[PDB]
Amino acid sequence: VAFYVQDVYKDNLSFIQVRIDLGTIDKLQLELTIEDIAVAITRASKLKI
Amino acid sequence: MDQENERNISRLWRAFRTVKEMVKDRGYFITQEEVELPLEDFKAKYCDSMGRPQRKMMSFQANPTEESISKFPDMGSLWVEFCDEPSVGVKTMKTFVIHIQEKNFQTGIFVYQNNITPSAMKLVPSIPPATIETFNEAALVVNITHHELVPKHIRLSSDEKRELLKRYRLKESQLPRIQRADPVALYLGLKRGEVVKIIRKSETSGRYASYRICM
Amino acid sequence: MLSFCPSCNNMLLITSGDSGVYTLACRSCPYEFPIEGIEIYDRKKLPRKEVDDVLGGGWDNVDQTKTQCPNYDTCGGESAYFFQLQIRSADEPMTTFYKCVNCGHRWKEN
Amino acid sequence: EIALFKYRKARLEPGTAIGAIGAQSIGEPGTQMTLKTFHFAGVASMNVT
Amino acid sequence: VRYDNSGCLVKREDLNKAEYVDQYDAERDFYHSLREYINGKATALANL
Amino acid sequence: LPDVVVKGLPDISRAVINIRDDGKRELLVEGYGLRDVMCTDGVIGSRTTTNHVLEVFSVLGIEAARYSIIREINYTMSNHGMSVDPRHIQLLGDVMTYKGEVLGITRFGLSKMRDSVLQLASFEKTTDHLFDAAFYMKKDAVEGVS
Amino acid sequence: EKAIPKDQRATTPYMTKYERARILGTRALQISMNAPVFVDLEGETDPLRIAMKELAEKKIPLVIRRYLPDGSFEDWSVEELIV
Amino acid sequence: VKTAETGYMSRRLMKSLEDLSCQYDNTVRTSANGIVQFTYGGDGLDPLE
Ligand SMILES: [Zn+2]
Ligand SMILES: [Zn+2]
Repeated sequence: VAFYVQDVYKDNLSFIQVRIDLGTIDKLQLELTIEDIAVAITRASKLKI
Repeated sequence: MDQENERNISRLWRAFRTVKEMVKDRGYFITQEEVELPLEDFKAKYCDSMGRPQRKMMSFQANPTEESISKFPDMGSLWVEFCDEPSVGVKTMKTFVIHIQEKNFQTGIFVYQNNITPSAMKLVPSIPPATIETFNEAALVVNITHHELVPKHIRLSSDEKRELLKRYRLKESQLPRIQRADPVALYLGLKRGEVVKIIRKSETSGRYASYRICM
Repeated sequence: MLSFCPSCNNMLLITSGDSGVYTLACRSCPYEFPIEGIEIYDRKKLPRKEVDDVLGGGWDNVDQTKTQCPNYDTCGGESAYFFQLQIRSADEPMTTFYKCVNCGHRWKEN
Repeated sequence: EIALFKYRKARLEPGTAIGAIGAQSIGEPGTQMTLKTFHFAGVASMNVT
Repeated sequence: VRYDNSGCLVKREDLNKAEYVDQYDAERDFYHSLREYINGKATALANL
Repeated sequence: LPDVVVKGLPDISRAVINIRDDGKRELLVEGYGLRDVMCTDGVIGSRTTTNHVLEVFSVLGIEAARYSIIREINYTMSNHGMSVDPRHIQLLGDVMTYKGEVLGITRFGLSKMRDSVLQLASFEKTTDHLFDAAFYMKKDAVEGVS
Repeated sequence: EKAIPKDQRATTPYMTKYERARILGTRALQISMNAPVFVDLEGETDPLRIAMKELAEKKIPLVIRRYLPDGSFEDWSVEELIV
Repeated sequence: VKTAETGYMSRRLMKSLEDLSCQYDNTVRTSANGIVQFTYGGDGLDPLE
């Protein structure tokens, strides 16, 4: 569902950017939204986020 | 959004319907017009204006049927309750069991949401003439007795068990045992020594009856 | 991040030190690269496969309904291509899928 | 008379070691049942064992 | 005869419901099938 | 991160849409989440089954486990056309679902189904079973065949 | 004691194969221990065939105790069983 | 190579099912006098006959 995953360092911050396209969701008719992907990322145990 | 709200509402509605069927199957008095509650009426009555599900307005009491209290010597009223918290603590479980003891109910059903800690599991047996049963919501989305692979179970009273034992001339320990905490046994709420008659349907032989004893 | 050192050809570890700024420090030799101003990034391009269509041509020679499109910043169309499809259980309302005539952006209702 | 006689003599005789007969009747076809490739109703990759 | 689970008789209006099945039921089933087969033969005569 | 699950069930490896001979469509998945599959909306929760027997047990009770055992053994036997009478299969299913749980036919299952010391000693784990019987002082009634 | 009377018998009146085998075995052993025979042998010198001839017209004096699995036996004379 | 596994399975089955018998009250019981089935197969018919 992601075009890419990348890691960006700011001047004093570090984060990971994920680009989710709504085109693949609409073409597959998955009942998935961006905040759903966010809360699904929160439900990962090994990442400990 | 619709995904976070309507699916949760539908799951809660189907869980409510399954709990209603479960309470009716135990012999308690529930009319057919309550168990066939459609989605629209449930959203109108048991749901908030902004679509949020409230569960403190969902708990209800159930009384025995005249036929059930005729066949079964003693049978009281249940108070089935749905907890609002997603992860129940020891405090709310203690509050629930205190409520059940105070209102003088013979049994109680505590439908939790996600998970219950063992520190709250250890406190459900605390009341001598009353019992507490816990059911997960995902364990209540689909009724298991309506499944094809599960044939009809029918509990038997103490006189019924005694008649069966006299007819087959055998002691209680010789019947094929069934564990409690089995899903069908949990559906029927079977105590130790209670005998359930099963009506199996095989293609070769037709309908034939077997028997089982809890624990 | 797969940056390699220009002195000893080793892996660059980004550290904050104690002042709070991230630097491309190298622990094998004295060398780092502060990231002030322009920012650095490493993108891993995930594969893009051709997955199976589900609504490919699901609105051909179909009736058109009169529904307001949610996107009013692009098109003012009021005629939408709709299709009735049973998606949930038999005891629930029949959902439908319908789209704008101009800007696409398909949406469904239950 | 023939049907009733057949049914009445077709009842299982008491004392029969029916468990032994059943165990053998399940076990011995395993000798003759050679390995053969199987698929579940028109799809090739399901490779049921 | 079909006794209930209580050791009493069963009224002859609700015998076929699925809560009073006894050990003899298959035997009863056999007899019904037997009669049904003879019925077919009788039908095969009558239409002729 | 790109290996995280965002929509679906963790144990379902893959799903294939199949057509039956009458033209109706069914869904075959390869996983262990029986309850999650049969509780999702759109799938009939009364006619969903699986070939695995422990999932059938833990979801739908010991009687459904027995039915699953009988159906699976009969299907495997009839696939090769060996023509085994189903009564033996029913007997085997009643044996494995005797003590309330699917105990199976192994050294860890006979030790639970049967309390005879000598038979369990003669089958497997002679020394351990004999010494445990000596320690626990369990009387053995000579009623079996072994 | 625990004997079911001669009218409340609720076991099949047919004589099973195992009962036949045991009856013939016991009768052949008794004949081989020089017991009298109630059938006119025609030169047969094997106890088992003489026992078979005795069974053929129901002359064996043995009876069968069908122990029900609760401690209550059930008498059946060999001459009464159908076979 | 099928013979070893098939014989092991047959031995396990026969050790498990050696004690069953059909008592004179038409109930299949174990050696310890516990009922497995109330009637053999639901109708008490030997597959032999
Ligand atoms: Zn360096
Ligand atoms: Zn538009």
